[PDB]
Amino acid sequence: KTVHYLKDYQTPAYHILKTDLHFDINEPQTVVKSRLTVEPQRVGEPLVLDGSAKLLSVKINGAAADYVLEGETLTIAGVPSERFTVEVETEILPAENKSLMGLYASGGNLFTQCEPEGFRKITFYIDRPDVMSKFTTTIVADKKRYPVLLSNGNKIDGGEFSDGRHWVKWEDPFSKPSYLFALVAGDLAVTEDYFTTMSGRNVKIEFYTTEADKPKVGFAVESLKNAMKWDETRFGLEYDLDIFMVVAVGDFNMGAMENKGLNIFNTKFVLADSRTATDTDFEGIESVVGHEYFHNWTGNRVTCRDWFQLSLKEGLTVFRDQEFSGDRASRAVRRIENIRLLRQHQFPEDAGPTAHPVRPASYEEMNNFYTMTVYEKGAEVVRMYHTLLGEEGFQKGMKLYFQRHDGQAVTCDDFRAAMADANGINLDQFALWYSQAGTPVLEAEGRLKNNIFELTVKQTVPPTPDMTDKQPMMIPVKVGLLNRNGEAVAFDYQGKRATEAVLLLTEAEQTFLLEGVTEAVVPSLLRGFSAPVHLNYPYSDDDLLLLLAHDSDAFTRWEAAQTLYRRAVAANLATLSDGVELPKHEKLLAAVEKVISDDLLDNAFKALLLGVPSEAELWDGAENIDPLRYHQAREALLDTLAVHFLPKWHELNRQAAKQENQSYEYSPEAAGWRTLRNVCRAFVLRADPAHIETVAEKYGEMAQNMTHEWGILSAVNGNESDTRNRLLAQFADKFSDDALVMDKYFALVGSSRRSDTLQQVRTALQHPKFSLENPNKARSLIGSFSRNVPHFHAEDGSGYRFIADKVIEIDRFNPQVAARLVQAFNLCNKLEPHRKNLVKQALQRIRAQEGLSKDVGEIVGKILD
Ligand SMILES: NCc1cccc(C[C@H](CP(=O)(O)[C@@H](N)CCc2ccccc2)C(=O)O)c1
Ligand SMILES: NCc1cccc(C[C@H](CP(=O)(O)[C@@H](N)CCc2ccccc2)C(=O)O)c1
Ligand SMILES: [Zn+2]
Repeated sequence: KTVHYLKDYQTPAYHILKTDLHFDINEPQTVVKSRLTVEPQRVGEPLVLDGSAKLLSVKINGAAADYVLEGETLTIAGVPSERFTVEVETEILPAENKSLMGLYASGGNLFTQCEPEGFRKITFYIDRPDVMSKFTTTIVADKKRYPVLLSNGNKIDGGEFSDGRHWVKWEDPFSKPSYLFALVAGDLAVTEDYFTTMSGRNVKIEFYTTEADKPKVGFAVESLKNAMKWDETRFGLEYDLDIFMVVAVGDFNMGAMENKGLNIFNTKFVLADSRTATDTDFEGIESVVGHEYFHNWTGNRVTCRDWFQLSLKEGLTVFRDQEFSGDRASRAVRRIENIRLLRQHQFPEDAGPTAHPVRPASYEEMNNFYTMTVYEKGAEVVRMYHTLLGEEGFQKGMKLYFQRHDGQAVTCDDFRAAMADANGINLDQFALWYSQAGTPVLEAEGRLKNNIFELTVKQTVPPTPDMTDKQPMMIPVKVGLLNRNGEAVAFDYQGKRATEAVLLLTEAEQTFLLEGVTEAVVPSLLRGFSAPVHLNYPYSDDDLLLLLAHDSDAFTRWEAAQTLYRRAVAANLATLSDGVELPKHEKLLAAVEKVISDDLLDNAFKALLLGVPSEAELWDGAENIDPLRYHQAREALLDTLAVHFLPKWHELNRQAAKQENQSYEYSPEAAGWRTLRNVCRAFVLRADPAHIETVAEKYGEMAQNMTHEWGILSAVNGNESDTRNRLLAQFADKFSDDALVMDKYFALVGSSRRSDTLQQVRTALQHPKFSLENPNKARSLIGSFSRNVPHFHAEDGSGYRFIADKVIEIDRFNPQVAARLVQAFNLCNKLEPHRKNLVKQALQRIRAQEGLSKDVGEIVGKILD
């Protein structure tokens, strides 16, 4: 089996200077012709082209080449010593392409997806990101069937042919890697707008959607204009073409793609209106539209040397999107949401069998590395430069990065060196953030003696499958101090008297001396989640109530609440285990009452403070896990909270209905009241399931936007009443024509805690609006089921067998989706023996499939072997 290793990187033997492409689209076949201008770098080496499309011909300077094709590689030994041309002709059947990588059909239109290695599914090429070329693309198609013909860059020519056909030619003058190629052909509607760059140049903006979907694109257009302006104001970065196209597609393996000047978006990240999309959905559009635009500099103008460097573009662009969203509105709440995501989804990755560094040292299938570690831990790593350097220093690094590397394909090391060099500091130890996997664990203890608060901190990083030796890392720990009434206490550190400091841990163990401390203190630690680590410090439950009630930092208050909930769940696990009554949780209930009643808290922040960690967070670090015991303990906690405060959940609901004030459109202010209301709805229906019939009676009146419809449906989704099934059927009927709302229906089907979810899911497979071949549908139904703790982890193994069967089926046509799904089994080694045995059986059955993809094989191997 082939493994690719970062240590084996070598510059290409050949460059491609110019890439001329011609697409002749017919029914059913598209013929692609290329003309490649090739420049030897290591003269005399064989020319090796990657490719998997049907090959019709290959020429070297106009003459039939003497070549061999074996597997997905075409090799020509007989090549000239000077510049030469290669012409390839391939044939593609796009409607047969259910992988959604390469050239494929969707909705009767044609789209491409090339990142990372899809271009080689279109033609034979040197399909690696360090080969940058200047592309010109000609497209010829039936004008009635495909009136819209797009590719990267500037449209330089076009015309009509007398048999009903037409053509266009696009020139993209910026040399680029093949992964950023795109082509679209279709009958699509356009929404036009524009932005004027700070140098005074207009940029024509065009969003292409189905005709029916066009009324839902306006928020995405506004978001793009906001993102363009922000990259100018915050980073000094301007767009570089007079045209920026975005195309929505409903069959897409990921959220969006930054193809130069012609971004391609999953509909879920471009279409919204308040009737059909939730506030969270609007927030997502804003994030993703921003993300793809930000890639124009961080990814496109400066690209990746090789795919091991993916985080160079993705960590940095995620950081950029996070900062954009934060600057738009609600920064602290949005930062907590990001940290919560990281801990819920990336920490388990780093603790599991598929753990990898931010910059992996090897891979078998690169599509298995578009992960939370590369993206979200990647962004934390970027954010640490900002914490260490400040905004001004961070911008000095950015400035040198582009000065050095505009137009090049570079590495994570180059980014680090620009930050270091622009600021005149040594960041050599920081490199370990790219090369060492695993979540660092800090053990800290503190002591006020004399007038010094002495904080001792030790760090360790566990072995991961790829590496045992982990050396000490460069870890910024942001700190303050609270007195007995929870106000800030100043202290002295490196000459400055302040109420906050960043303590830079670089050794395995260090002591920090915060001097001049005149009162009894409790430290506030890792403020703003200043490094992506586990911190253990001995806090009493009273210390936690103090932090929650009084700390000035959002993260540390939220962390105090999270810790109180974790301790409460642990207490419930102990009683349920001893067969005794549940704990009183008197102190937790006191703290929650204070939160509910505090009217100075931001409402979205209140909502977060009332969220209990997920089962996966709760069983982090455990062995021999019975997931249903954790689910039982967590549900008992939520039930206690629901019942104990029932009258107050209704009261907060009413206050939020009043403060929303009939403002049903999306805005950040209205959205935070709604977020709060939806937390209250959930608790009300937990305590009083019969309230579902009152809900039903007044549904139409409550259903004023999709945030409310989703909030209600989410709250009743686990209810055993027949009404729950009736409300869901009514939802499916009401929104049957909106594929993105049908995704929500299937997600409710798959996520329900009712006892009958598995057979409802099986029925849903055959719903007329379900398609297994559509990634959004498959993720919503099957994906949700795979994350549905009581059902996926059912003792009988029915959940495991069902998910295994669907990995097997999906893998036949879309290995990417299948390899993401099969990660539901990642907990295997840590499960109690009965479930573990069943998980291993499911994974052996997957392995035993003939023709199993490399994608799924790589993952299964990591879990099993
Ligand atoms: N490393 C710099 C570089 C190298 C190679 C190609 C480019 C493309 C760019 C594109 P273009 O010829 O389409 C130019 N006329 C666009 C001007 C413009 C218009 C509107 C908004 C921003 C910029 C140009 O030469 O400015 C840049
Ligand atoms: N942090 C804001 C945010 C939230 C959710 C989704 C995204 C876009 C990113 C897509 P991307 O720009 O990184 C793209 N380079 C991924 C490449 C890819 C690979 C395979 C198939 C389709 C697309 C993704 O799908 O995770 C962004
Ligand atoms: Zn990206």
